[PDB]
Amino acid sequence: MDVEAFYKISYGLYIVTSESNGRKCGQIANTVFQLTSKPVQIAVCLNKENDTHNAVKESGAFGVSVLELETPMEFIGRFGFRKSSEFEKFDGVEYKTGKTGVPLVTQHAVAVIEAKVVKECDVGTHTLFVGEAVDAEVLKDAEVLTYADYHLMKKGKTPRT
Amino acid sequence: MDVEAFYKISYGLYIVTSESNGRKCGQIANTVFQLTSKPVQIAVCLNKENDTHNAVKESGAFGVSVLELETPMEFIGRFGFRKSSEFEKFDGVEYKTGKTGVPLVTQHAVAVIEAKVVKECDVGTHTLFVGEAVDAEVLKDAEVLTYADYHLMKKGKTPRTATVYFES
Ligand SMILES: Cc1cc2nc3c(=O)[nH]c(=O)nc-3n(C[C@H](O)[C@H](O)[C@H](O)COP(=O)(O)O)c2cc1C
Repeated sequence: MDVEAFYKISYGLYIVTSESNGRKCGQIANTVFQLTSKPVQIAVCLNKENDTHNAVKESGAFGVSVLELETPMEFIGRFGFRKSSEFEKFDGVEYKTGKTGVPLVTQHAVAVIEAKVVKECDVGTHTLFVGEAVDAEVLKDAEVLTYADYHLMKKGKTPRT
Repeated sequence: MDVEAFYKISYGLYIVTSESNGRKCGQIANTVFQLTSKPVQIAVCLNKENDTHNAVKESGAFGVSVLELETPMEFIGRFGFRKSSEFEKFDGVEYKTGKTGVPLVTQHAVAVIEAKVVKECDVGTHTLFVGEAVDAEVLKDAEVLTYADYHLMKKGKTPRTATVYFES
């Protein structure tokens, strides 16, 4: 089995957020997808070790920010390479509070979606959360950042507009 | 709630295959994603009304072909008919059969993955099947076809490659 074959699967890049006990949590995720349209349900697959996973488990709600093509690498690192309980990820970033109570990061977001958890599917090291969308808004006309794009960024390339 | 926000979510384009009662099945899908790495698990979300959904439900296995950027629209069309025979779908298509029994379509595929179902997540109109990967191979050096690409091309527009440029 060649692990490189899995590298061929396509994804977007997002910030997944939640709040529990007054503590805001957010993390980068590429595993975010719509599952159904009746009603609209979105899935996010979060590692059980993550602070954001536990906030979603406790609060039953999550937000999703779809990152723009020009999102800086330091902004992705702010959310994707440290824990929410150990570094104040939201201090210094623009965001608002959704109807569900989750923080919705608007900085560098082409769109934001908030959902309430209607099902949890335990897949071992991660929990796949199924959320029914409660609100969604398009914020910018910008191109979205794909996971493949981010990998070109890792290799040093930079988007040009 | 603006529906356009959901169109900002990114997907690939794939053929999901299975076999039931000695009959090969396959459908185009955009909702295929890796869930975990230890062990490697892949999820595919299929509509309950599709024959492939029922084949996966009965057999407990599925295959995924990751389509290349230049896949002919006619080829994608073969696997998108809610009504067609097993012959109409696979006649003249290059494929092989894995140990799990599913047909792995290699034609126009950058890679193929074979998985055994280890969990089913019922989400109403669809079922999300969680499969443990049992084999996987890269078949071509080609670029992959994304769902957004397919949409632009289908209409007639120019693929993303026309506006997004990466310089060092
Ligand atoms: C490009 C990228 C993609 C990631 N994708 C996922 C993902 O889909 N699911 C996940 O649980 N973690 C993913 N991570 C890891 C989390 O962002 C990371 O572990 C983060 O530190 C968790 O923060 P938290 O503990 O505050 O929730 C990704 C990280 C990066 C940089």
